[PDB]
Amino acid sequence: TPVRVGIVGTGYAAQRRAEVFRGDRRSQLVSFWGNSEANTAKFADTFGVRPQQSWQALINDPEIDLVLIATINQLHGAIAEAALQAGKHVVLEYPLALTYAMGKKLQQLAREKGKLLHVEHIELLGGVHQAIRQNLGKIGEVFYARYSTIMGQNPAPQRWTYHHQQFGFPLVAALSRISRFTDLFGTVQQVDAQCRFWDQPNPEYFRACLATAYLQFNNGLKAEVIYGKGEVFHQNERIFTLHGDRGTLIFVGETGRLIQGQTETEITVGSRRGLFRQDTEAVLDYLTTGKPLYVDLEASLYALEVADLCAQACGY
Ligand SMILES: NC(=O)c1ccc[n+]([C@@H]2O[C@H](COP(=O)([O-])OP(=O)(O)OC[C@H]3O[C@@H](n4cnc5c(N)ncnc54)[C@H](OP(=O)(O)O)[C@@H]3O)[C@@H](O)[C@H]2O)c1
Ligand SMILES: C=CC1=C(C)/C(=C/c2[nH]c(/C=C3N=C(/C=C4\NC(=O)C(C)=C4C=C)C(C)=C\3CCC(=O)O)c(CCC(=O)O)c2C)NC1=O
Ligand SMILES: C=CC1=C(C)/C(=C/c2[nH]c(/C=C3N=C(/C=C4\NC(=O)C(C)=C4C=C)C(C)=C\3CCC(=O)O)c(CCC(=O)O)c2C)NC1=O
Repeated sequence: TPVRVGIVGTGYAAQRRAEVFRGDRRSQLVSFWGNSEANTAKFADTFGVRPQQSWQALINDPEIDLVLIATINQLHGAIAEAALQAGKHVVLEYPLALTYAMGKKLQQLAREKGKLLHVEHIELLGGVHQAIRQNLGKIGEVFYARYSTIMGQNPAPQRWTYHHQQFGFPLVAALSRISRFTDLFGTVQQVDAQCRFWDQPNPEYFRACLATAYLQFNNGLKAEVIYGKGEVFHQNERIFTLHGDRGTLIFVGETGRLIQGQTETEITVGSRRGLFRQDTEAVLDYLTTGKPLYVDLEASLYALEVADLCAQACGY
């Protein structure tokens, strides 16, 4: 300490990190690596840091102790691996990797190098998920559950989140959909999935995708995971429904209600706080005082495992 940080990426997540790292006594933002020249210059000017020429040069820099990986999904695996070999602590924005196999390597590698390997999961710090668990008890045995997120976007940009290789399998990239269910109900017994893309004229990109996963949990629960975004969607949704034999929990965006006997009581849901700030501090609290992190790497790797299985169910 101060934990000297190099940041890989200059996007939204990378900026929230820079803000907290800088403003936090225990940490020192040292370097960063980006992509486009404009945003590498914006990031450098905004935060007072100079950019490495390559991410390889960033992770080998002896004057950083921790690599923060907030770049495109496709690069998570190789960069996390190179940084662990180079003896750095590695914090990643999810997904850990684009395949379950690669994530297992990183876990094993980080173990045998004695370095922190943490995957951020801000969906587990949000109002919806905390309210779901504040209230899970009073709806009995959850037998039927669905989480639909539909993000219509017309036109679809030819940015990295619509690129097959850089984004990866959509349910691997949108790991927070499955992660929620595994955090609440544990091991999945059975996996069925379908994915369908609408290509761009340049088919490296897609203008839309619909990914559906049908999960059967060991404890009897049936769960539906619906992820869709792009040009063919005309109605947005962010709906989490949980049917128990004692009641129903429904969360529509950030509003929640408990439903018992065909009647509903409103549920208070927490503010859209700096979830990135919570995570950053959780990392700095763990590295200094040993306070356990709010999510385990094991749980993150398990979410990827279920998601990787969804990618096999789709032939992908
Ligand atoms: N709330 C969140 O945003 C959120 C939450 C959870 C996890 N994550 C994880 O965030 C990582 C960062 O995502 P984001 O949401 O911050 O996206 P973003 O704002 O688009 O930032 C991505 C960074 O992408 C770099 N980049 C883009 N294309 C690249 C390429 N082809 N090769 C190398 N670098 C490239 C961007 O380049 P330019 O300089 O060209 O912009 C910039 O440096 C992903 O794992 C994302 O899923 C994000
Ligand atoms: C408007 C553009 C916008 C972009 C480009 C964006 C990127 C983005 N947001 C994500 C999750 C998330 N993104 C946010 C919040 C934000 N993220 C933001 O970029 C911004 C500006 C906010 C909020 C003002 C949250 C809370 C999650 C967690 C979602 C969850 O709980 O599942 C993810 C991870 C993959 C996924 O779950 O789909 C990405 C790539 N989010 C956006 O809202
Ligand atoms: C042009 C606006 C706008 C867009 C394009 C948008 C889309 C959007 N919201 C996302 C996550 C998210 N973004 C937010 C929240 C916000 N997001 C915000 O832009 C703001 C101000 C909040 C404020 C709370 C949330 C809650 C998610 C949750 C996960 C989801 O809905 O998929 C993602 C995930 C990553 C991806 O696959 O690209 C996208 C595209 N939301 C938008 O509001």
